[PDB]
Amino acid sequence: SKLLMIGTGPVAIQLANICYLKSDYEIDMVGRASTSEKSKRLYQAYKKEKQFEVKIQNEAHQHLEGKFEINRLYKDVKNVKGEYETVVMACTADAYYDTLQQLSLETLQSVKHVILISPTFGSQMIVEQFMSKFSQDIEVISFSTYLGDTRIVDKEAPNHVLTTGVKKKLYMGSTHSNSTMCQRISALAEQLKIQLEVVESPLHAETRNSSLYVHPPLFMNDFSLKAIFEGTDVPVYVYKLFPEGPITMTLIREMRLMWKEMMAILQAFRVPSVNLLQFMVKENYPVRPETLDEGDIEHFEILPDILQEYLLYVRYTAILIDPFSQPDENGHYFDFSAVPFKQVYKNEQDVVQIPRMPSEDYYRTAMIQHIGKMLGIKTPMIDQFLTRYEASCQAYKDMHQDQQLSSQFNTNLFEGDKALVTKFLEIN
Amino acid sequence: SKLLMIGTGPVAIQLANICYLKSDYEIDMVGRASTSEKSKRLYQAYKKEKQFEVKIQNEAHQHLEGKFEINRLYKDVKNVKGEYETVVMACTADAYYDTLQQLSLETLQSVKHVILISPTFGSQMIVEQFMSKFSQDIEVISFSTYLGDTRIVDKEAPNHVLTTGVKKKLYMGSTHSNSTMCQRISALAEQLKIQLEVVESPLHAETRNSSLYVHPPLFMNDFSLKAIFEGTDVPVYVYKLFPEGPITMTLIREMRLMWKEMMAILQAFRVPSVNLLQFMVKENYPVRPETLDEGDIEHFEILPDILQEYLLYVRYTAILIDPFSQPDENGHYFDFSAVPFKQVYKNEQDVVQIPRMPSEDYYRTAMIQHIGKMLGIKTPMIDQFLTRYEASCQAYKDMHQDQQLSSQFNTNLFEGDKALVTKFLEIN
Ligand SMILES: NC(=O)C1=CN([C@@H]2O[C@H](COP(=O)(O)OP(=O)(O)OC[C@H]3O[C@@H](n4cnc5c(N)ncnc54)[C@H](OP(=O)(O)O)[C@@H]3O)[C@@H](O)[C@H]2O)C=CC1
Ligand SMILES: NC(=O)C1=CN([C@@H]2O[C@H](COP(=O)(O)OP(=O)(O)OC[C@H]3O[C@@H](n4cnc5c(N)ncnc54)[C@H](OP(=O)(O)O)[C@@H]3O)[C@@H](O)[C@H]2O)C=CC1
Ligand SMILES: N[C@H](Cc1c[nH]c[nH+]1)C(=O)O
Ligand SMILES: N[C@H](Cc1c[nH]c[nH+]1)C(=O)O
Repeated sequence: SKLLMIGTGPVAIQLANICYLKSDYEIDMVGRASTSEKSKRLYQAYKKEKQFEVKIQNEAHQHLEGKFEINRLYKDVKNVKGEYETVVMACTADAYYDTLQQLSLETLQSVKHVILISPTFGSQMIVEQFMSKFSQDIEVISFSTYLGDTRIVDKEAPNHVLTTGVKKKLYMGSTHSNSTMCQRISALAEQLKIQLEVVESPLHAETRNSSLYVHPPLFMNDFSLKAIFEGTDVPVYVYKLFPEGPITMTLIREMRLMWKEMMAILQAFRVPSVNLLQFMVKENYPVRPETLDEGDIEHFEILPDILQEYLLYVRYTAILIDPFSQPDENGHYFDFSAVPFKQVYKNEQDVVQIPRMPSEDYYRTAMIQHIGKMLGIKTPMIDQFLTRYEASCQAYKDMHQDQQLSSQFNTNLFEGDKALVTKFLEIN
Repeated sequence: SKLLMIGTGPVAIQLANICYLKSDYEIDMVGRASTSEKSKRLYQAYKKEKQFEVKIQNEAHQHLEGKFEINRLYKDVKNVKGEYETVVMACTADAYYDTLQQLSLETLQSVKHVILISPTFGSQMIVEQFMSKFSQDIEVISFSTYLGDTRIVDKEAPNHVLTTGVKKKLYMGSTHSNSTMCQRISALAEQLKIQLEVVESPLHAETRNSSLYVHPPLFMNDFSLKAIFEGTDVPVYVYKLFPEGPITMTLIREMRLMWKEMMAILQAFRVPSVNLLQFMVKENYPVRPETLDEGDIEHFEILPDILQEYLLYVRYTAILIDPFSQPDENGHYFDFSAVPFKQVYKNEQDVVQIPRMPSEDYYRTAMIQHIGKMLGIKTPMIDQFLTRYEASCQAYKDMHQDQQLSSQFNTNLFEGDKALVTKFLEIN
């Protein structure tokens, strides 16, 4: 009956309101004031009001809203004490190891379920193999992604969050198929009117995230890396065609290549393949019927390479605008494409950070490359993504020796994570 | 030493200034007041000033500008009398037959050279076979297209015209290779600093026009035909992606198909094939080096079908903007794509006209289909273009029985033209 929610951002707050309203757990939340002025403001805001709040924008999302209190807000991970049956990881996947390893032995021994909200491919392996030293029968559950889009409207009230959208479909896998915990989650999803497909394993669920296949090619190319680390003369945009953004036949090829390296790896683990195009058009964002042939979408996996590339290119071109938005009087639709790149920035202690795009893709990609090695699968496209990213970080260090830089600029990170994946795969 | 310039629009006026300044010919120009309030205003404006004028916009085009008089402006074709060595056809190709056949026998017997400025594929055949009844050794010359872009800024002064652009490259073919007339034209081009490639025959030159291959698929599809004949709820645009315009994988396929039907026909006549992509990117409008692979461009003709289609699709997407224009401060480039469709319109006598796009493509396409039959080459894509266009004209007649309609709405036009092409091909 105790739950530990690791994270104090909007994801954590939204999940905590679901637990508060729909579970029997006492909820403790854990931030990190030590390492973060964002966590600190959140702690200060909660201390003052003694309430969090979730608002919604589309009334379709009733179930998710509410004001609530938790049992305890911990300032930092090291402060956690006692026993918790269930740990929810609502942080970034590149912190799961580093975070859990700050928990006490006593805490770590009490845990029966770890729930990964936004895992990468291999996260369940890391977390299972880590937590194995302390429980013998730890249940690990992975979602495909967080359930929607939540944010803070007002930075000075970060305990008030707004859920703007919910996903059409999530996937969930457990290390313990059809467990009590799976069934409760299923029953909860059905109340929140969120479609949830249960799959065979956590790894299966981790591969039904389109950002896996799409973000590395979009962000880890020289156009994007320049725009992130050096900037440009006029704004450029993530989803636009060259020269307005990175998209190009070269990029789409790299995406196909990466997707195929990935599909080799999944064949090794015996996980079904991902029809990328179908996934994008039937699950992410729709296009008009005239844009793509229903057969091409359905049979995408057996079509010739060049055709797969063409269809991917077309999908991206079809969403330069929102083709379902109301066009204005001159026939112009909403500019859906115009998402700027986040640049490296200085936090409030003058430390230079690399934004989540592409920091977290360096992580996802480094994990996939390390799993590729361990299985003897080749990964030459992944390799090149990593090399490019490492080259930009090295260029940044060389170019800005005055400046104080985060440890995201360092090599090589993730040794701990990689060692746990090595171990897990030796056993099986 | 007499030249007859058929046409009184901007093309005719620009060509006449070239003749006035750089030839020894006395120039007579022929309009058609009978059939046209545009011709009439032109005649009235010239009568009043007794000058035409060509201005230029880019000073790169010095050679072409000037004020001038001609020897005689004829109000109508039937009025022409006397002998002319050279006839320049500066009208639309769908009028060449109908126009020449209004000339007198005496006039028709004196003619040694006919020069086709904006011919379609087969125009030289029509004009050669027609004029054969009157001269035995008629020289016919075809250009690929008119030399640039000229227009009337001010409709009330249509004798004042502005040449805005000149083409990078023209092609010219003669029925009499390396004739005196070819060499004079070559020498004239070199003075106007216009690159002119002389080719083996007129038909060769008529096939180096990109509008041949591109306009029928762009305009003779159901999206475009609706927009032209019925209109739409918000403006749509010729060069935009669905739903903003017609461009789509379906369209590009039709373009490939048509281009291939055409390349079969040229193989019959032993004319070299047209590398469509190369032509578009090296001659029409450039793209950035990152957009297309130099090898794909060069080897376009031997690449697989799907790849040819992908590359065509990409070319069109790359020019949604002018990728060489100055982007503004938000990174937005000139909207090069936003060319509206011209709709059916009523002339000043309340007769409904079909605009040149697609009237003239119905002509070009009908000629190609008739040449296909005569050679036993199949043309199923062309056939469908014609069927669609005929269907829209029939729908318009059914839907607007109150309205007075032009003869562009009639079936079947061009019997005269087709009979001359039949004859020409029986002989060779
Ligand atoms: N719409 C959304 O909100 C979506 C979010 N996601 C993903 O879900 C995850 C959670 O995102 P969200 O709540 O929105 O944003 P946050 O960045 O606020 O969430 C991540 C949480 O984990 C914390 N964290 C990071 N490193 C550590 C560490 N070493 N120890 C303890 N805690 C740590 C963060 O702290 P701090 O507050 O100090 O930054 C934060 O509280 C992210 O991976 C995000 O990208 C995915 C899709 C949509
Ligand atoms: N930038 C440009 O100007 C370009 C033009 N072209 C093409 O070159 C050709 C000439 O165009 P342009 O001068 O610009 O425009 P116009 O429409 O003014 O030119 C066509 C000329 O031929 C005349 N004509 C049409 N039918 C007949 C007939 N039965 N008897 C006698 N004359 C006739 C027209 O008369 P009227 O004045 O009554 O309409 C006009 O004088 C067209 O095919 C055009 O599409 C091609 C590329 C670029
Ligand atoms: N909805 C994601 C991201 C996005 C594209 N354009 C704007 N945002 C997708 O590609 O389907
Ligand atoms: N310049 C022609 C026509 C054009 C395209 N976009 C605007 N105009 C071309 O396609 O190359």
